[PDB]
Amino acid sequence: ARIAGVEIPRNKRVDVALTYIYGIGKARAKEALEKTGINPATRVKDLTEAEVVRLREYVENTWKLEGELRAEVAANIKRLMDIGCYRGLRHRRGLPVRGQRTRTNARTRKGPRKTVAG
Amino acid sequence: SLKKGVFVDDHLLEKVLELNAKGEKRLIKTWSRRSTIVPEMVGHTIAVYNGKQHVPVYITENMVGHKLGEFAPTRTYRGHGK
Amino acid sequence: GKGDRRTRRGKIWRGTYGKYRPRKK
Amino acid sequence: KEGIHPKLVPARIICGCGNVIETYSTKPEIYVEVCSKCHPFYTGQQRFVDTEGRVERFQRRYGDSYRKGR
Amino acid sequence: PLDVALKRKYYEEVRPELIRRFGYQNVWEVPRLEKVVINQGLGEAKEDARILEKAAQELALITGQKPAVTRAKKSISNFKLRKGMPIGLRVTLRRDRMWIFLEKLLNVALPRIRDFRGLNPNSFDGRGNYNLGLREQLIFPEITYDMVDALRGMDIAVVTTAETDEEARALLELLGFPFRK
RNA sequence: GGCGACACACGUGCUACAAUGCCCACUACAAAGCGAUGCCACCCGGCAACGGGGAGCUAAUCGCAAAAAGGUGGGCCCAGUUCGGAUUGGGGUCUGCAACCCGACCCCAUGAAGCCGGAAUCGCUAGUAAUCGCGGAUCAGCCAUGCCGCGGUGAAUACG
RNA sequence: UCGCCUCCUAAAAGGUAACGGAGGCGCCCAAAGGUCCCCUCAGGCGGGACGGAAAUCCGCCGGAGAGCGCAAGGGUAGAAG
Ligand SMILES: [Mg+2]
Ligand SMILES: [Mg+2]
Ligand SMILES: [Mg+2]
Ligand SMILES: [Mg+2]
Ligand SMILES: [Mg+2]
Ligand SMILES: [Mg+2]
Ligand SMILES: [Mg+2]
Repeated sequence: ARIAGVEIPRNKRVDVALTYIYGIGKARAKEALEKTGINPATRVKDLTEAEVVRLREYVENTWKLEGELRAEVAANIKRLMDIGCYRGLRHRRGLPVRGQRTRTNARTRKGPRKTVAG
Repeated sequence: SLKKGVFVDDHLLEKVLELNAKGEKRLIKTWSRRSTIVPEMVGHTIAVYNGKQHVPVYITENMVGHKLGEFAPTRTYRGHGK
Repeated sequence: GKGDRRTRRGKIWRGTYGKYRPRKK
Repeated sequence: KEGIHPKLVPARIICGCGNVIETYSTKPEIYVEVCSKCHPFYTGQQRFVDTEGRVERFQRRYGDSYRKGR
Repeated sequence: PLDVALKRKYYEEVRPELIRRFGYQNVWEVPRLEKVVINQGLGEAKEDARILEKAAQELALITGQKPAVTRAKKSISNFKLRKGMPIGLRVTLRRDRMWIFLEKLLNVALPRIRDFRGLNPNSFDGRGNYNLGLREQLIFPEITYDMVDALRGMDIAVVTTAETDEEARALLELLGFPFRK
């Protein structure tokens, strides 16, 4: 069911199916279905349409999620555009933000190795 | 990350506040990021020390929890052969 | 998941406690 | 024209928040989650959040500790 | 003559409003929305027809009218394809069907678009016409999601008897064209 | 301010790629050591880190600690997946005069690479290898996945 | 180099030479043929998801600069396309 921006997860437990949304994770998941009052271990296969409506209405509202909060997150990094701080430059150069070790490692932001040789 | 303290340098503020009544001149230095962005005197320039010299940083809202020296990189890097 | 900060197992390995590992009872 | 195109039946279609008509198309009635002409998201404007600004809150969060005040 | 809510909404609301906004002196000087033509740039079907047919019936479902294949005018070795080769579908629809499509477009499809802050107000022709791009085609109520194979889109041209791109800016604004301010 | 720089190369390691596995709940079974300029039972607030109280203990008396792997129950059903946790946004806490460069945790949301490793290369012959947690030194705090110890379950094979 | 085609030399009819200046041909098409009926290009400026100097789409402007199986000339949309 097209809950937020997504619909994908069929026969696979609503507490888990919920996770498949940028903004839900695991904590907001069971938090949303206990506050909506729905059984977590259900089929996800389009069960009681009412439960699905209530779920959708609560989840999609309340807190920001999916493409909207991706925009906000990207905009929070755009904050350090202008004449920003040190943390912005780390987002500029493509290097790790939290001042860690970059002599080795840091491949998750630098990307795969390039090898200079000399 | 402080919560009940949330401090700024007393000496930075002394110089900053007694030069805040009805206006001033942007000629104001420091020697400590340690402080915090300080609201009021936003339209100001604080020459922060980066270990070598005093870099004129400018305040235009937008900044807060970022004290000073984040606006004063201490290294240079610039490039690695390329 | 000895390095995940959201498990009783990772909380053991890290040492610290929390929500995913309460200080007993 | 004759003997190729799909036909267009009368009107009925279900919205996730209320009602919708017209339909025609091919199907008698279909389901639509994100409703349209109703109200949500740029249809009367429902400001979900506001995206906090630092000039406001962070000057009153860091400034909540008014120990640095004056 | 069918009926169509948008069609009525044009006559008994949008129509007199234009005579007030612009002060046309004749019943024909008023902008009349006519001819909406859907086009799909189908390079994807550079060398495939079973990917083109699937795009045909898909289009036939949302407009209630079979599309016609367009063929390459010349030949561009820079990106394959020769003189022939079915590269692109296109269906023209005016009257009745144009309105039934335009309703489900504005009042179902367009809001079903991810985020979507509103149609571009600079996307106007200069002779009173409008065009708009679309990514996913699943945003149409007749598309069932679990029956697709590829996310192919379409270009949409809405032709109008207006002169300036202001009288059309107005005409569509009244019909329900969200313009992101 | 720097030793924490980063287009890169090597060493020693940690965590993994899952179902003899992962999550949650319940429920057992250690040893060796450390502590009243500290360890802090038990209550109270808090989702939690932690904060408010506050008893006992110069300590085979009180406290750090419930050991964990195990067992029982239940849930996932093999899918980059309830595997994996990197990276990043936000919100907090504690030490400290102060944690931007450069601290450790907590919580919400993201969830990357990896589906088992080329040429090569290491360790171990009995409580041994493997695997599991526990203490201590330094130490305000901590970048400890290290070092020095402690016990838990416990192989395989040696013709020559 | 030797035969055929196209343009120039060629002196406003035709024709006209040089071991003068430039290019082509030794095929191809059962549709690229017959007829009847329809339709009009190249470009330029806007508008348009992927899609860019060019793919298809809409809108104006655009008399022929397109096209006409291959050289070149003539011819040609009131068609030969
Ligand atoms: Mg060093
Ligand atoms: Mg991969
Ligand atoms: Mg696998
Ligand atoms: Mg031996
Ligand atoms: Mg002559
Ligand atoms: Mg003559
Ligand atoms: Mg001659």
